[PDB]
Amino acid sequence: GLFGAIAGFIENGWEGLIDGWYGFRHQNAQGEGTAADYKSTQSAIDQITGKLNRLIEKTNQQFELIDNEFTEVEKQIGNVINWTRDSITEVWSYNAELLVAMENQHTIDLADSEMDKLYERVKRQLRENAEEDGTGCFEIFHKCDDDCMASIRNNTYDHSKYREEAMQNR
Amino acid sequence: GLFGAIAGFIENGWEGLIDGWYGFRHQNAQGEGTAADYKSTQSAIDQITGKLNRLIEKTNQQFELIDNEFTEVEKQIGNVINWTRDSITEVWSYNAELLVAMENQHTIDLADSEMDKLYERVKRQLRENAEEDGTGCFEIFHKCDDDCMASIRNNTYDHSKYREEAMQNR
Amino acid sequence: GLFGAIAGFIENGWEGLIDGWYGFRHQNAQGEGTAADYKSTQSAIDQITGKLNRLIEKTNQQFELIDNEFTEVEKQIGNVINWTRDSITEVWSYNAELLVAMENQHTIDLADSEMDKLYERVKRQLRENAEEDGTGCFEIFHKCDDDCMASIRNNTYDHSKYREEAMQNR
Amino acid sequence: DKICLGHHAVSNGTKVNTLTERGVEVVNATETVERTNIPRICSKGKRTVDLGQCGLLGTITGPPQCDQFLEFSADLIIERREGSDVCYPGKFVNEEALRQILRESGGIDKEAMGFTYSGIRTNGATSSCRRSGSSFYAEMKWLLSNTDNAAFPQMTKSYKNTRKNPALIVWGIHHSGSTAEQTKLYGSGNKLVTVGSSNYQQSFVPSPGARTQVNGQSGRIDFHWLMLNPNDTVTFSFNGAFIAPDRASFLRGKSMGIQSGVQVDADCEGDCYYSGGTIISNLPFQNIDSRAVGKCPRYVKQRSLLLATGMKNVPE
Amino acid sequence: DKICLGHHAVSNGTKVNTLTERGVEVVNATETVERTNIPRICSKGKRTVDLGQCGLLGTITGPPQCDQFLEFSADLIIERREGSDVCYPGKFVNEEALRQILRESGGIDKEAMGFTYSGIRTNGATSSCRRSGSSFYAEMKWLLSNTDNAAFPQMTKSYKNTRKNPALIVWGIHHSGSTAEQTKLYGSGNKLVTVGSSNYQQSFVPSPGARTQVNGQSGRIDFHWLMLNPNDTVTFSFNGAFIAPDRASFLRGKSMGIQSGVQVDADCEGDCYYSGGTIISNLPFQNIDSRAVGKCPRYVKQRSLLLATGMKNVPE
Amino acid sequence: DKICLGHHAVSNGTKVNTLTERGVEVVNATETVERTNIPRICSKGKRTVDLGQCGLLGTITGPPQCDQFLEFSADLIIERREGSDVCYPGKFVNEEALRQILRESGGIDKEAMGFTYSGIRTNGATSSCRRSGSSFYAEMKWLLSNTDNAAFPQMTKSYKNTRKNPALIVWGIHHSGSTAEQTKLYGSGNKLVTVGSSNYQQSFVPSPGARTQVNGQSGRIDFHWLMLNPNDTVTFSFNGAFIAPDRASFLRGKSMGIQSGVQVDADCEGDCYYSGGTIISNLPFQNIDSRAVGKCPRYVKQRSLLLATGMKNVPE
Ligand SMILES: CC(=O)N[C@@H]1[C@@H](O)[C@H](O[C@@H]2O[C@H](CO)[C@H](O)[C@H](O[C@]3(C(=O)O)C[C@H](O)[C@@H](NC(C)=O)[C@H]([C@H](O)[C@H](O)CO)O3)[C@H]2O)[C@@H](CO)O[C@H]1O
Ligand SMILES: CC(=O)N[C@@H]1[C@@H](O)[C@H](O[C@@H]2O[C@H](CO)[C@H](O)[C@H](O[C@]3(C(=O)O)C[C@H](O)[C@@H](NC(C)=O)[C@H]([C@H](O)[C@H](O)CO)O3)[C@H]2O)[C@@H](CO)O[C@H]1O
Ligand SMILES: CC(=O)N[C@@H]1[C@@H](O)[C@H](O[C@@H]2O[C@H](CO)[C@H](O)[C@H](O[C@]3(C(=O)O)C[C@H](O)[C@@H](NC(C)=O)[C@H]([C@H](O)[C@H](O)CO)O3)[C@H]2O)[C@@H](CO)O[C@H]1O
Ligand SMILES: *[C@@H]1O[C@H](CO)[C@@H](O)[C@H](O)[C@H]1NC(C)=O
Ligand SMILES: *[C@@H]1O[C@H](CO)[C@@H](O)[C@H](O)[C@H]1NC(C)=O
Ligand SMILES: *[C@@H]1O[C@H](CO)[C@@H](O)[C@H](O)[C@H]1NC(C)=O
Repeated sequence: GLFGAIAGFIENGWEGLIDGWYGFRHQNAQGEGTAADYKSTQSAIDQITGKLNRLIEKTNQQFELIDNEFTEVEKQIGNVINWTRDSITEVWSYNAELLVAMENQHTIDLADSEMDKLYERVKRQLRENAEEDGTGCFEIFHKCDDDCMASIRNNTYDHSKYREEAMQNR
Repeated sequence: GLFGAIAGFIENGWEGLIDGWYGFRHQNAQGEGTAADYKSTQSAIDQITGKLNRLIEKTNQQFELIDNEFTEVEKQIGNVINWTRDSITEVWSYNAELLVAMENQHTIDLADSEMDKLYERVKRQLRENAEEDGTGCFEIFHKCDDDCMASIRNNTYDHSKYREEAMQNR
Repeated sequence: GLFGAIAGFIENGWEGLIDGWYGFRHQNAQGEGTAADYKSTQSAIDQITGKLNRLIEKTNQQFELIDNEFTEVEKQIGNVINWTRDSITEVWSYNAELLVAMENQHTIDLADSEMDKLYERVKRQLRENAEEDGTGCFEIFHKCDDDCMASIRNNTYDHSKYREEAMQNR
Repeated sequence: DKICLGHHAVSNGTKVNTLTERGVEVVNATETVERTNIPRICSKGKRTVDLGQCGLLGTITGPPQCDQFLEFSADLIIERREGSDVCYPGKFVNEEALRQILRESGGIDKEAMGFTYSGIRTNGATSSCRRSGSSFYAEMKWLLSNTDNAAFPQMTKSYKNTRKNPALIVWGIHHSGSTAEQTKLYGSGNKLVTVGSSNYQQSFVPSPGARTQVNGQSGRIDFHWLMLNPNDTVTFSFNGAFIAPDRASFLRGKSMGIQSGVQVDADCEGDCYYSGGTIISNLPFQNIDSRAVGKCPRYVKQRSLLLATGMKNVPE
Repeated sequence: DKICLGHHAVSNGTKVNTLTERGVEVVNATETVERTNIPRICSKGKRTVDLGQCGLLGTITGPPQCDQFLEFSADLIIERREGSDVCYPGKFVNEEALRQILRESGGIDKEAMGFTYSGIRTNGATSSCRRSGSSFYAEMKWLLSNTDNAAFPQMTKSYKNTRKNPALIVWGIHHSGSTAEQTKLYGSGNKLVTVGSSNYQQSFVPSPGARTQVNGQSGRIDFHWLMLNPNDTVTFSFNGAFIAPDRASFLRGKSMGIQSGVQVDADCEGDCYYSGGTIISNLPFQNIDSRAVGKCPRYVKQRSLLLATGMKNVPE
Repeated sequence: DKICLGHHAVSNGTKVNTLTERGVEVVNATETVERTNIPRICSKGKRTVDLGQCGLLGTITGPPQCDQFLEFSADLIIERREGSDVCYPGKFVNEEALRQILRESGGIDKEAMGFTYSGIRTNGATSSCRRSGSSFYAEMKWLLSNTDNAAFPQMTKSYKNTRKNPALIVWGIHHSGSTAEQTKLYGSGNKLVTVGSSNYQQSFVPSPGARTQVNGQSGRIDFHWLMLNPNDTVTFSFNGAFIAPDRASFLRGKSMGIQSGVQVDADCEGDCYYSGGTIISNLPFQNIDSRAVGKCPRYVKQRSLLLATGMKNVPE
């Protein structure tokens, strides 16, 4: 992917994350937990579905027979027909090959960026209270109980409350 | 968009920004101002125009009549012609549909990244003197008069001048 | 490019970097050096080659003659054949034009992001010991001999060793 | 003390392709190219006619195989391999063109042209067209000299289409197996069958001569056709070897013809057809039959093309 | 105390489509599919010929409708619906092929073949071709027996093209409405019109017989053509029912033919034409007429496809 | 004190195009559209037949030019401009269709039809077909009346294909330069050549008349063909003007025909051919010849399209 998240700093993925696509994993006094982020999971899912709806396409264009399977048409007109169809099959075979490879490239990069976005968002919340471990985690320089972790996960964490203390642990 | 700027941290856009595409909005002692950044505005515009010039394309390929509207051609050759044209109309209808959806996807993501770039650039200027509010703004930990704001906007802001003071307001 | 690296903060490229695609340039007590990063260079090369292998494509589709160069076919069937071929030449001329412009756009953006990734990675290593110069360099607030530089380049640099000292040079 | 950001992963991801890489593993992917058949003609919602033994062009001339369908009405016309447009050996001139018209005709409504023949035999028949012994095409009249070798009185017939849609006229030229039987049926001397109208303009001469024994006969019947415009008037000038028509055909509405070798099914709904059944899919592409008809997915060479619906998979 | 980074937005953005989403609102978008007509033929810069009453194939044989254009010169040839290639009823064999050649011919320059006829009538005419009463095609000669029923002396004619471009030769076969008038015009006995050269190789026999009364006549004229090569030599062997030519046609340069029902306009400049006028657009696609000719935008099914020219719109 | 992150650059980058910009400079780019020729037919690996003087259709009838190839075997068939299907002047009816069949035939294996002719001359010849003076087609028999003007006894011939593949039958109709020599060769009275089988059904009449002097002759020979099915049986009824065949042709396997004006080369390997040689490329597109055959790159209008293989170039 183009955003360095998946197969980047986050050295790998979590097979235990069955709740959703993206999630948090924290380690504190009371232990360790793992919970998924619905908002970002849905964001990625909605965009993949958006690809699906548009690619499950029906043309109202009806094509009928110009060939005959039981009584072969005249050789010259049949060769032109066979040549035309072959040249068009080549076009749609190309289009399909390119379309999928392009969308796949976009899908990977898209989910890659949704993760990075989320990582950037948590980073903006903690502000001065934490620092980057370099593996996709934040080392919190105060004490973070399960309710503290939850406040970070559900976007209600206030950083001023722990600012003085966290900065003190320079 | 893929860069988390538009419809991301910057919770929304500014209907008051008629000067250009991107801009600054500051709040200090003398009050509050809003001025657009020409350089980034032009960058995005130049790339959208670049899409326009290439997509307003003229083919020197001339096609003439193989049909007849007033005296219908022979049924078999007419059905092959009608079948060929229909199969090609399907191709260009697909190409056009894909082309636009692809460029639109790129245009959104492009302008999205030009904003983020600018946000990153201001961040590099202030260095240690400010911190991220999480909504696309920087909280300056010194006093920034209108000439100070201007120095940031026109890329001449020196951070050493306010470094000692700004760091002091830890 | 869409990632602000190439033709962005790094004001330009290094014509002296013949070792690889990306690299480091440091300035310390013992002087100044310049060495390339193999891992990132190979990453970009592997992706460009990946584009090459897929675009150097061979179709097993064989097309034979429906025209005649020495004895012109019947006018009507010849005009349909000429019209069909012309309409398909237009399609592949479009496809080729779009394919290249699209891949080129992707190639630029790709290499642009691989640089940025690397810049972000070094940033995660130094943590609190350095700060952004705004031109793609890190100002190290301790003393970094050639072995110290090497430890950063080969990803073995420990930041705790210099943390106390580097933070002291506030 | 620390909180981490992460994404899900599996042990067994599926390989897909990108612009940059081949076989890169993702979490979940879906098929984009259809290969799933349905070994029947899904005809639910459509009024279907299975011609079987009857050849499509035979519904206009009416050999015994097609007595069933002399005035059929269809939304979906199905041709079978065992179909024959003929009882007494012969072809149709511009056959496939006429076949293509009839496939979308919606069916055929016939109307009498009302010809009256004096001084000649009219009831010609053959062992090839069997109903109760020897007979002939149900829509044609085998005009014959009143007796053996008796001269065929030079005749002229006429018919004006008065309906708002044009009229399909079909006649035939009988080529005898010899000059002996030719005169035996139409008298001696040369024969000519000219046909005139507004649009059309041509003529025909029989060609007596020995041929292979197709269906017991040495002779052949050249079936020709034309489209008669509203207010226009066909004209048949002849003096032998002429297989006159009794009825002109009119196209009912709109239909779609296919060629298949699988049974019908009025229980499943369908839209894309081919020789081996019906293709019912939501996928944009198919790899079943390049000559599929109706509203169909685009035919592509590839057997499979996987569209990723998940992220890049990095196992633990 | 704080400085913010932001982007513009509007209250009323326009909806466009992407790979990922349908109807996502952006700031500004532009149309990519053209629907704007121009109800005239924009002919400025081009030398235009409006055939009107004259049929394109008629410029070679020259019925009264086409006396105007027996030697036209054009960059842009316009056919009209009321055009007729004929005064005395008849078709052209391989008509549309010849029509396609003439559309790009640039015009026609005629040249006399110089035939001389002895012992026969030459000045045949008809009430169908009206100039000052009965007349005939201006480029053809209705060779007639010297009197009623008098035998038509078996003749042979010849003509060698000596120019660097090939020569379009056109002749006709007269089919009479009866055997009575056939002999009345060319004498009794069978008739044959064979035509030879290097490339070409065929023959023709008249077909007397009754037909509909098209333009007062029962008879028809089968117009045939061929392309005579440089240094080559046509040869006409005949003894009746032959509509000899007086002049051979030569193609001037290069043109482009269209079929329209709207007036010309030498004030507007154009390049893409169709039956309803001119398509002057910069947009890559059009949704007006699939059969548009010239240098045109690509025809697509969609009525509109909007290309975003602004960013994603997030209102305040 | 400081460490920097950077990317390489050059003084002379190459310009390419993107979605957003024209002529943006990158480090390294590669060509995607092929223009490189090879002025020979790369035939290595394939069994090639260079017809030269011999016309492809001539391998079936066998004029002196084609004695070389009366039973050729090929993977790659090469036609030349100087090729002629004919010695005595004449065309082939449906020539290009038959040409298209023979190009992929793999070659032709002939087999005698075994006709025996009594009471007539059989050894007709002409100064046009030269071997040791006057001769004729090696596969055909110029059936001639036993002497000058002697009546041609109405004959019938027959031939049943018993092989598993269908049989290409070819006959000819001789059109004389006059009615004088026509009777001189086949006696007076009209002539007819009818041909029958299962599939086929038609007839032929000679057309005596004066023509141009092509190859010393005024007369022509109309070559016709048909495809005879397994177990089927051709039947030739005639009484003059008939150019009977001696041998029927059978298609060997599979080949591919091209038309070129450059020498062969059994040293280079090739797959894409055109008139000017061979296109050996890995690139997806070519700009050499739109009518190239075999397995070829896609033809595009553009002379060059550069795919970037390096990053955006920002000099120092
Ligand atoms: C062995 C051989 O080559 N002999 C053929 C021979 O096949 C053919 O004879 C025909 O034989 C069939 C049955 O096999 C019929 O009996 C044909 O008779 C009929 C017919 O049914 O078609 C009788 C019928 O009464 C006739 N109808 C009319 C209106 O005349 C028809 C009709 O005359 C002819 O079929 C028209 O061509 O014939 C019988 O002819 C003969 C045919 O001449 O040719 C031998 O060479
Ligand atoms: C009612 C009916 O079916 N009767 C037709 C009848 O229409 C047709 O007669 C023709 O009538 C028209 C006018 O309606 C002309 O008077 C035809 O006369 C001419 C002609 O102008 O074409 C006279 C002219 O002098 C002739 N020119 C020459 C060179 O001979 C032509 C010419 O002979 C014929 O047109 C060639 O076919 O005829 C008049 O014929 C007759 C035609 O035979 O047929 C009835 O059945
Ligand atoms: C000047 C002019 O217009 N006169 C033509 C004249 O060209 C042509 O005569 C032919 O001349 C050629 C040589 O130039 C031959 O001598 C033709 O003779 C042969 C032939 O070789 O083709 C002789 C041969 O023995 C004949 N073979 C048989 C089986 O009969 C053939 C054959 O009869 C005819 O070629 C078939 O059409 O002719 C010689 O004919 C004459 C032809 O009649 O026509 C003048 O108008
Ligand atoms: C056209 O292609 C089909 C197979 O796709 C083949 O069966 C048929 O014979 C071909 N027709 C001709 C005239 O080559
Ligand atoms: C071809 O299509 C046009 C409409 O696009 C129609 O009017 C015409 O009749 C068609 N021709 C045939 C032979 O079906
Ligand atoms: C078809 O195109 C070729 C050039 O591509 C030209 O030489 C030929 O004459 C054309 N055929 C017809 C019938 O226009």
